[PDB]
Amino acid sequence: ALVFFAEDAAIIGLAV
Amino acid sequence: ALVFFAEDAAIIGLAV
Amino acid sequence: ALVFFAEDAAIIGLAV
Amino acid sequence: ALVFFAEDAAIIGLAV
Amino acid sequence: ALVFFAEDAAIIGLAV
Amino acid sequence: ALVFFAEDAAIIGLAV
Amino acid sequence: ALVFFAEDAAIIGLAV
Amino acid sequence: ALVFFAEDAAIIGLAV
Amino acid sequence: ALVFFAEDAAIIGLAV
Amino acid sequence: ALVFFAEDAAIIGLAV
Amino acid sequence: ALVFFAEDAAIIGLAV
Amino acid sequence: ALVFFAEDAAIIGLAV
Repeated sequence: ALVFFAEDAAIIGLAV
Repeated sequence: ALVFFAEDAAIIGLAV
Repeated sequence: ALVFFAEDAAIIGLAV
Repeated sequence: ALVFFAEDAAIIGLAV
Repeated sequence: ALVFFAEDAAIIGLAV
Repeated sequence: ALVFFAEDAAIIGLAV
Repeated sequence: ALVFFAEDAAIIGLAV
Repeated sequence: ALVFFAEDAAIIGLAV
Repeated sequence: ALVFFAEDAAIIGLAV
Repeated sequence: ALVFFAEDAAIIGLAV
Repeated sequence: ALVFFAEDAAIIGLAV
Repeated sequence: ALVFFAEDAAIIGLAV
């Protein structure tokens, strides 16, 4: 899987 | 904008 | 306290 | 949006 | 000085 | 190129 | 609280 | 799961 | 060894 | 190559 | 020792 | 200047 970040502001890590 | 982290514990990134 | 990350995927920091 | 890095070497963050 | 990030998107570190 | 992480768990950086 | 870094050089995290 | 790093030196992320 | 952070606030890395 | 950061303040990653 | 990253692409931490 | 980390274990950032 790839890992990086996502912003909604809050920013979290995301694993896909 | 500035970016850094916020703690509530959970810690997230924050963009202001 | 220790600080590191937790995955549920979303990944956040955690402080214990 | 997704956040990660870009290399040109200089490396910066990028938000898409 | 404080250190954190700045977004213009490109994201860099900033020292103030 | 883009830079981010890959998980196999071991997690490394990856440059594409 | 906010979290980011402080430089004196040594650089540490700081929680405010 | 928890995420943090492991050193053998090479240092990688580890997910447990 | 494991690597992660410790908070006393100042935050440093720690290797165990 | 080695990777780390460079400060000019703006801070970027650098790959050598 | 110094700590930073090394790229071969895979990127890992390195301690010297 | 270059920025990276130093380990003594405690790990801090260092700016040279």
